[PDB]
Amino acid sequence: QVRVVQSGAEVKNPGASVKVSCKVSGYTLTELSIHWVRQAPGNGLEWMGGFDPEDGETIYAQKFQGRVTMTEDTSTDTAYMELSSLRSDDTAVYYCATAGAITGTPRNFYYYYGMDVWGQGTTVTVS
Amino acid sequence: DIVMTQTPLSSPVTLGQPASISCRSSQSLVHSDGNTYLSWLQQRPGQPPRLLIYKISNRFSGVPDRFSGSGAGTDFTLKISRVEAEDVGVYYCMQVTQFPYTFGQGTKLEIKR
Amino acid sequence: QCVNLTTRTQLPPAYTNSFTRGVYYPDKVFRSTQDLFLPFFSNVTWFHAIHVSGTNGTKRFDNPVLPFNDGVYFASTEKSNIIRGWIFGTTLDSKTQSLLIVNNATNVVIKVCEFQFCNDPFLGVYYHKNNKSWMESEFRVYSSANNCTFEYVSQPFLMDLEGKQGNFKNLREFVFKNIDGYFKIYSKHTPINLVRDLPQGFSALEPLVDLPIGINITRFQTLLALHRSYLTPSGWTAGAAAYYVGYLQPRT
Ligand SMILES: *[C@@H]1O[C@H](CO)[C@@H](O[C@@H]2O[C@H](CO)[C@@H](O[C@@H]3O[C@H](CO)[C@@H](O)[C@H](O)[C@@H]3O)[C@H](O)[C@H]2NC(C)=O)[C@H](O)[C@H]1NC(C)=O
Ligand SMILES: *[C@@H]1O[C@H](CO)[C@@H](O[C@@H]2O[C@H](CO)[C@@H](O[C@@H]3O[C@H](CO)[C@@H](O)[C@H](O)[C@@H]3O)[C@H](O)[C@H]2NC(C)=O)[C@H](O)[C@H]1NC(C)=O
Ligand SMILES: *[C@@H]1O[C@H](CO)[C@@H](O[C@@H]2O[C@H](CO)[C@@H](O[C@@H]3O[C@H](CO)[C@@H](O)[C@H](O)[C@@H]3O)[C@H](O)[C@H]2NC(C)=O)[C@H](O)[C@H]1NC(C)=O
Ligand SMILES: *[C@@H]1O[C@H](CO)[C@@H](O[C@@H]2O[C@H](CO)[C@@H](O)[C@H](O)[C@H]2NC(C)=O)[C@H](O)[C@H]1NC(C)=O
Ligand SMILES: *[C@@H]1O[C@H](CO)[C@@H](O)[C@H](O)[C@H]1NC(C)=O
Ligand SMILES: *[C@@H]1O[C@H](CO)[C@@H](O)[C@H](O)[C@H]1NC(C)=O
Repeated sequence: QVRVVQSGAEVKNPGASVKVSCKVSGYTLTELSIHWVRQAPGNGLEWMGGFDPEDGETIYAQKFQGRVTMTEDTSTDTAYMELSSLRSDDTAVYYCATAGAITGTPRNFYYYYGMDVWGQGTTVTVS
Repeated sequence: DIVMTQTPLSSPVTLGQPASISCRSSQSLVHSDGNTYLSWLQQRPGQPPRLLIYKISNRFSGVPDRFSGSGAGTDFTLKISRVEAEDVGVYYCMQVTQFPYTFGQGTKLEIKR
Repeated sequence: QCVNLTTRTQLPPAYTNSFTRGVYYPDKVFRSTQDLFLPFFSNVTWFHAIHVSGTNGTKRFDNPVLPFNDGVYFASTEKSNIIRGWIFGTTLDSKTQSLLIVNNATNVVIKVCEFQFCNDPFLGVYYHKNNKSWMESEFRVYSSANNCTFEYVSQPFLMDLEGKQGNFKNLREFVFKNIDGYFKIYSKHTPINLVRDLPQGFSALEPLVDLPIGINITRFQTLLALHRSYLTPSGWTAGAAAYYVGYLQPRT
């Protein structure tokens, strides 16, 4: 169906942004919406933002307004999210999230699928 | 705003017997479509979570059978007719409609006898 | 980017008689001189491009590369738009010319380049995130085209999926000839509701287009509109595609 791969184990120093990618195999990147979520060590997950399939926009959570930019490029099929101003203490695991629309061409209804298939995740390494 | 909390602090269980858990919120979850949308998650240690349910009255494919939940009301539940050792991990309940899309608080599940 | 959805076991292609069908006009002054035509009461090979059985899954795919032998007669009976266009050519390879009639929603684009086909043509559809409507971009069919020689555009050959009367069936017809280096096509749209069988009565097909492709033709294959079956939780599918294929002869 779909396979999602990501890598964020780049060892670097504090005081800059971080980039995270999500290679999507299977459904083309123009077919499946995306979301994002963060889970710090010893802490639960947290929904940050994702695509609105019925609004054609990506909306962040109030906590993350203006902190991070998330974009995608169907030529490379790598959903990008550059989180700004990270340091060593903030290193943690970050995951992708994907879904699409349910109905066929003469559809009968939209769908808010949320998220159902996840990537392997990756600790955003800063040190 | 919509929260999602589960009544139990931890859920230590024993092999072979059924189990249940509850999840509570601050508002309803029924959608403008009339149909309500609900989901449940399961996570194994060192692994990303898998979606076990994507509506109040369904379960995801690939996951083990007998995985069921209370598909009605606003205090939905996750139930299985059995339990195994490899299922050790944590659980969560998630909503769909409220676009702020907050993440609920999970409950530890353990094998005890 | 290609898929093998056309796998199946050998299927006996049925047959049926053709009652005075496919007769068309050779001149330009009379409507309502030896040339290729379909003899009365001939045999027409009936196909099932997409078929179901048992669990009633659309597993029985097929779109075999029929032989383009002294022209072709073509026809369909349905109330949909699954069948889009056709591929004509000698060897359907990336070494010799070939023809493509890629009908789409608002136009028919006849193209002749050095296409590099896959083992099967698709022309499917899917959904585009940024806008809110389905898209039919289908580079799947031909992968690439090194050197081209001709192009064209016009109003679509096929009528719309009119669906004006649900108690009726649309019987579209066609006739293809490559006589003397000129590609000739006729057509006729006919209302019918009685039976699936090709009906009695004359049709008197009429000309549509003539283009100087200047190509040799021996193999022709048909195209379908397989829509991405976005899994409710394989790959592509459609519903009940069928058609007829007779053959012409120099008889007269
Ligand atoms: C299109 O081709 C099919 C397949 O050949 C034709 O099937 C017809 O099959 C019938 C029997 O099912 C054949 O009848 C034969 O009659 C002889 C007596 O002459 C008898 O000894 C045989 O046992 C058999 O019953 C018939 O040959 C055959 N029809 C034709 C025309 O060949 C189908 O009819 C063909 N349709 C057309 C429009 O040609
Ligand atoms: C059906 O086939 C026609 C083929 O003619 C497709 O339309 C053609 O392709 C594009 C449509 O955008 C046009 O080329 C250029 O597009 C850019 C935008 O990407 C535009 O800025 C240029 O001015 C130029 O138009 C081309 O003109 C257009 N031609 C025609 C005759 O429509 C069409 O997209 C296909 N699909 C459908 C649903 O019609
Ligand atoms: C389709 O396009 C491909 C593009 O690579 C064509 O490849 C062709 O390869 C032949 C090999 O002889 C080329 O002929 C040679 O051209 C070079 C200059 O480009 C010349 O120095 C050699 O002496 C020889 O004449 C050919 O030019 C090259 N591209 C072209 C223009 O065709 C392939 O042949 C093309 N097939 C066609 C035209 O359908
Ligand atoms: C059109 O193309 C076909 C290719 O299928 C040509 O057929 C070949 O013809 C040559 C001689 O003309 C034979 O030696 C080959 O064995 C044939 N092979 C095949 C696969 O057909 C055909 O000759 C070309 N021209 C015409 C008028 O049909
Ligand atoms: C199946 O698809 C692959 C894709 O490359 C192709 O190589 C192969 O010929 C197709 N058919 C079979 C029977 O594998
Ligand atoms: C989306 O629709 C608008 C409508 O004006 C059109 O201008 C634009 O080209 C379309 N974009 C895509 C990617 O389909």
